[PDB]
Amino acid sequence: KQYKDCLRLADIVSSENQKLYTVFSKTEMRNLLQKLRESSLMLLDL
Amino acid sequence: LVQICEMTDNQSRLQRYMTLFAEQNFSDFLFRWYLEKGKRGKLLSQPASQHGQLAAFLQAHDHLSWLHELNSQEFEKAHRTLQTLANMETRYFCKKKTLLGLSKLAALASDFQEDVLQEKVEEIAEQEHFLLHQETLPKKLLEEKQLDLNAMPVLAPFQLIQLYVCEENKRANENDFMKALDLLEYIGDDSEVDVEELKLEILCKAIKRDEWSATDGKDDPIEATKDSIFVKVLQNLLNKGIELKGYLPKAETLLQSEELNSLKTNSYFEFSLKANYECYMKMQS
Repeated sequence: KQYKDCLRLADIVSSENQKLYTVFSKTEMRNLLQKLRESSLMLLDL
Repeated sequence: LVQICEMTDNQSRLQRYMTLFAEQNFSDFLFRWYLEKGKRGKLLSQPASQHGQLAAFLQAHDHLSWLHELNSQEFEKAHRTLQTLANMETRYFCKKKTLLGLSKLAALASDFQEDVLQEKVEEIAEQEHFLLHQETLPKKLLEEKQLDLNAMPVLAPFQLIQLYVCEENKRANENDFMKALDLLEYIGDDSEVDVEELKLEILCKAIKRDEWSATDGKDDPIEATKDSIFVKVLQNLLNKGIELKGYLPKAETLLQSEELNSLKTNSYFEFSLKANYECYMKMQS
């Protein structure tokens, strides 16, 4: 239930320092955004 | 009819009424009724056949439209709605940051052409850069001022500058004054704030953080002042490629400032300031 820290994964993956977004496929990046949306829905329920 | 369908849990009957009474705005009535009863989950879980009417209804309700736009895979619209909501959010810093991050993710999930996607990502990245100056405020200064980053408003550039340079920021370093100087670019031409006066204030406050006393009159004033916050700010501006001759106030204008009244009597300060100005101006030429 650390849903706020789930959303900080978007900042880490998109960071220019580590360029982690370059290792993701377009499919995995879509799946990650869908998973992050599931965590944002639980924050709205709170 | 809505009360009976909700008391009987009869969703198939409710959908039949949305079709039968479509010309009488029954969908708009049902959506208002769900909004007023606080049943937002049922409002957003409507069948795909009703997404057009729900989209039209939610145009009066921006704070909910982005959720429907995301569910409908309309990521370009979700991005714009979230960006407008982020631009309107002044009351909660963490909420503005969350809305920009969601707007960026919506842009990246959309079918924007690469040139347009890059433009929209740069526009958000510029706003994220501004907000990084508020996020990187010293934790001790926030504790002393009783400010919580999670509950505080979005601060204007001038208010952030004041927090970076204020006397209560006892650990202000060259990076805090560099952030205060960087924040000048976010002060619009329509503001009642003189950017040149505020730049003079930031530099005067940087000078006040160091002791300008002659430690044993044998050190080169340029070498003795090298570790000062003001000289490190000059070095950082030069390392950023900024033309010091156009960017800095005249050494005489700093020496005339009412802020520096305690240092005006110090002949070593006057000499050391002029020597640093001449040195760093010659290092750039």
